[PDB]
Amino acid sequence: SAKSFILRKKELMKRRGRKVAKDSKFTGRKRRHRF
Amino acid sequence: GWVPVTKLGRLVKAGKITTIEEIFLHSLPVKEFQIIDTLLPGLQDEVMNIKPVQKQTRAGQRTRFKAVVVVGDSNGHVGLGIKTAKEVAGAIRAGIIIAKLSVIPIRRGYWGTNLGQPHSLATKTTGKCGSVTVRLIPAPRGSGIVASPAVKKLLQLAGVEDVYTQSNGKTRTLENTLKAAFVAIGNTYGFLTPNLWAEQPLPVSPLDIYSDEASAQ
Amino acid sequence: GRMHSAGKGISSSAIPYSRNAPAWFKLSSESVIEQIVKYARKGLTPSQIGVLLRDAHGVTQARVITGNKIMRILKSNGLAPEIPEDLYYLIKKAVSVRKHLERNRKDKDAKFRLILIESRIHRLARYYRTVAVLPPNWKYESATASALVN
Amino acid sequence: GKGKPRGLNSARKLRVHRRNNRWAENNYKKRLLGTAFKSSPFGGSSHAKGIVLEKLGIESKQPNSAIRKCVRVQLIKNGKKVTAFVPNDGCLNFVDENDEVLLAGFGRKGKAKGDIPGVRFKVVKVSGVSLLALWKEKKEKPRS
Amino acid sequence: TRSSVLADALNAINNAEKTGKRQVLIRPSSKVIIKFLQVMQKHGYIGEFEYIDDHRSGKIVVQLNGRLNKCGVISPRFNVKIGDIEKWTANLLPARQFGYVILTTSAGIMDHEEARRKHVSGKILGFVY
Amino acid sequence: PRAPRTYSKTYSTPKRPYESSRLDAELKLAGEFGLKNKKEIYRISFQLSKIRRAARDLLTRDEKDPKRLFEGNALIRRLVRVGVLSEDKKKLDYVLALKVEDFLERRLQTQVYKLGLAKSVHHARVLITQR
RNA sequence: ACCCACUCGGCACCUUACGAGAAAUCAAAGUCUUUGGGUUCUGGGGGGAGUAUGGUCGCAAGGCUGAAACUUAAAGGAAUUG
RNA sequence: UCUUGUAAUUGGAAUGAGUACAAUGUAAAUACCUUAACGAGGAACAAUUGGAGGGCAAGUCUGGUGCCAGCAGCCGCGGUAAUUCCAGCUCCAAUAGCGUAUAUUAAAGUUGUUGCAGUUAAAAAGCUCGUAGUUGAACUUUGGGCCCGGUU
Repeated sequence: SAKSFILRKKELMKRRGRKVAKDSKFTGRKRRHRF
Repeated sequence: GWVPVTKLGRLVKAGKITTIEEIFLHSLPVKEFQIIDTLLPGLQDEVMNIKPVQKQTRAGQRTRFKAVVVVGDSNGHVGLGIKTAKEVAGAIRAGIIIAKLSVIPIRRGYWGTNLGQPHSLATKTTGKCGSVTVRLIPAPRGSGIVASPAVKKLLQLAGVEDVYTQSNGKTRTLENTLKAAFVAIGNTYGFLTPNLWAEQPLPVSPLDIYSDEASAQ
Repeated sequence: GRMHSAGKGISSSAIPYSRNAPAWFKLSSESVIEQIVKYARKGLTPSQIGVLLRDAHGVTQARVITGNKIMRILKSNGLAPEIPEDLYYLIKKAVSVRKHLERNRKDKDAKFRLILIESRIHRLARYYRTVAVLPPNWKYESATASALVN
Repeated sequence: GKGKPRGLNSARKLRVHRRNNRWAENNYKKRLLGTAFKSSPFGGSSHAKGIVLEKLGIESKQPNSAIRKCVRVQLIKNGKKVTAFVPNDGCLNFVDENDEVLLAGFGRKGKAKGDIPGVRFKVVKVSGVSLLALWKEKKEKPRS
Repeated sequence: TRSSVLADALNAINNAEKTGKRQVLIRPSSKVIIKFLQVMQKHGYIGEFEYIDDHRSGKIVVQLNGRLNKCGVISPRFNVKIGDIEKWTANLLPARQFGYVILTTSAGIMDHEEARRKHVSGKILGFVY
Repeated sequence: PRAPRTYSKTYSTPKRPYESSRLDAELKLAGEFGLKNKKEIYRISFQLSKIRRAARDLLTRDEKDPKRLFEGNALIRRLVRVGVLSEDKKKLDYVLALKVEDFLERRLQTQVYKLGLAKSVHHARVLITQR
């Protein structure tokens, strides 16, 4: 539920008036692979 | 195409007043925004916050937009503008209007000896708004402003050069810190020093002597 | 406020701004002294001599007319008592309330007031033996206090 | 006011009151009771070494799962048994039984990090070589 | 009780200046209160003060004039070494120029600038600015 | 048991490492002077902070103090002899007003470029390194 | 006995913010980032836990003093809106 | 008409990493300093370590694998509590260094002397007496005049 959590908290800074990077197909993935 | 609508508007329309120190000297109440635009140019603006707030009714959910903006030209004159309106352009516009209505002058000074074009604040000063205390401490030459980027932007728009900025409380709320900084810089203008101990002439409020072309039509 | 209660009352006496000879007195400077000695030989305490002088003979206060305080005058002629006046009255009060307690053993308020009165007696006796008015130890106890008071 | 004694000759009460209150810390009580040298899985050590006792098929969920497994290991110096999250997938074929792995913490100064409940160690090394080099096909695991 | 009469005097002055009164009554009076107010009056922070003399301990009536931000006591009277005097200022003054912290030395009761000029030190007493 | 050889590091990394204004100013300086990394900027900032701390606690000292006079005159003489501080600014509030690129101007690389002979800053660095 | 005026010491009450506070609200919860009148007691995220053990008081019931191992990213309060 | 960039375009310059006559060096050697001769055209003499919703600087990238009683029908689309299941591209930071673990310090006013808090968020002994300890009203030579000489 990482993608759902990031999308849910992703909308709050729009309500609170802060800039948010626009979403695409890189959100809920391991950006940097582990060891 | 602004027309004079009040006594101060008729005062500034003929150009018989040339400084804002007369307004800030005898505690002149400011009524409109056009006086400071027609009297001082170069008032640069920068939006600080735009947020969607809500009001819940019986049937609908009316969403307002709240605009928080700052105003200051380049030197010692800071205004804060808070507004809730219906559209983003209207909220920004009315926030700039109330920002011009809330302009306060600032007395800067020297951290050390009295040489070379004052840079910093004269006194240790504080301000508070809702469990956020913003403190301002004079700093030496070349120290710069060490503060949060919102407070740093506000103080750079102020025209002050070196400020040490300690803060306390839950500082993550942007509005509380901004209002604390605003009341702090108002406090450091309002502070009384021995340099203000010389006997001023105490003028006779020249609105009395200029009332015969500043009255009603 | 008070030392052993919750009160905060301020009722007292206000000595006037004068230290010399009220104009209506014009009587003497040693007749008042011999009245003090006569009253003390009758069997009175310094405060009672003071109240009798101020209510009967027009002596505003003996500190200004005689030049000395009443207990100093009684010390000069050898009329000083064994134990001082306020300690004597505290001891007499303690003896009376202790007799009332031993007659009525279930009175807890009288027990509490005994504890308060003995605490006051101990603090006063410590003050008196600090400046060496009492004998240097004097060891106040409950029973012999009866034989100490009368 | 302000509760505390303030007189000039009153340093002793300040000292003793501060010592008792400092005994109501969390770090001070953990340090002066010697808690890590007697009770911690490590001996107050930064890393440790252990013998792989078991590996369990711990997935995040059921068959549509995330392959994030952990092994159960027994220490060399203490003898206590702990569990450790191995690195990224593909390293499970490297870690067999009885491999003499070297372990570190997980990142919360002595507490579990991540969505794995109750795992605070990671297998830094296996058989005395690495996991980063062994996963990147740079060095290979020595036999026995 | 009145452990410090100077503290009560400074509190009375501070509250009366905050409220906006012209006169403030101070009771009881003392040598150190008179000297503290004399340092204030010499520096011009307060106006003119006059000592009502009843036989007990006196009262003081202070004519204020505004121009006083805060006066305060420091309790207990810490011993102040001379090389640490400036440190004290940095803890209780807005700037380094205006405002004075007041010391009692064996050369008298004086502000910190006079203590630095005379090369003396002593016990901290309070501050005014 | 040989007597120890004292060493000391001559740079200090910034407390907040990811902020855009400082990063772009550092890249501005590195581009205009031709620097290998950020450690030169850190080194200049470190020694300038040392100079500024010395100037500050001399200016806190009372005037006509012999230590203040001696150390202040030595500091001003040294920073004029280096060539960073100008000839007409021999005061202490003026040495508090120094900046990083004022120090970075007086390098041999920048001075060999500005005196002709190099036609670039990177050509100046390459020309210096090659003896 | 009552009425009017003043004063001392009480139990309280209505409004307000020069002030304070997260807010409800407070003549104290004020005189505090402009931080110091004097002095006792207490707290330091939540569970484990008022638990184990020791000491001590009590005829008993129980009282007083009182942990750690482990575990968790919450827990809590004040108001608005339905 | 003077200033920058791009490129399967092109030209000559320069130097040390190294290979080393020699000489310095050294108790004797190794190395540093100096130097006869050789030593650069890119897969040469090729820099790595971390990371990219926000923290925090940097993606409205690409491909493959696995599931769906969801549409289509063998082309495929969409979803996938696959906490991305696996790789690549692009970008950012530091740079001969960079990452991780543990401890400690700062941010920390979460130890508070400076400098915390205790109605309701943790926390005022049920109440009073009371020993040590901590603290404790005001007052005792102030004022005036004389000279001389020190520092700006």
